[PDB]
Amino acid sequence: VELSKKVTGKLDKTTPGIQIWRIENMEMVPVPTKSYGNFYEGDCYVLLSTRKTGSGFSYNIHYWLGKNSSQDEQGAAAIYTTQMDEYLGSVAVQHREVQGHESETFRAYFKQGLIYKQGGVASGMK
Repeated sequence: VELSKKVTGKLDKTTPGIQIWRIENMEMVPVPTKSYGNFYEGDCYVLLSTRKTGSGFSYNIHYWLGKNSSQDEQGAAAIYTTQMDEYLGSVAVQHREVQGHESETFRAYFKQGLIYKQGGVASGMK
């Protein structure tokens, strides 16, 4: 929870790849490359692509909103993307995505196949 500090304070600064953040349990977590191939569908996943250039790296902070989390959850993943946008150095960008908006855009950053499991991993609700 709160990627900032343990995340926004050290995102991608020298590595070609994209990192996401699982908004499971209605919160957030640093999704590494060992699990960026299957993200629940009914949730939110903040992404952060980083490419190289003739000067530095071009970051891209996206916010996936698998229409399932509560309204605030949509403001939690999108807000985390707004905090890493200025913390990255203003070099990152902002993008919008959803369970029906991350079509070729999300798959675009993922050259393989994206999966979508269930949401609410607390199994303690209804």
